[PDB]
Amino acid sequence: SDFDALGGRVTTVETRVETVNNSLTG
Amino acid sequence: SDFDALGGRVTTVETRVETVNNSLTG
Repeated sequence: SDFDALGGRVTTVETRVETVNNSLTG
Repeated sequence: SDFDALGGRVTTVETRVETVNNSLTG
């Protein structure tokens, strides 16, 4: 249905968590 | 269907990632 945008948001958050972790670890 | 709660959880995670990033950056 319309939860394709939900999947996109989930992917964005998945990448954002890793980005935050990597920047803070650096 | 019942994935409204899943959307709410996704929103909570979206806010939580930013909160963690901001606290740790501070």
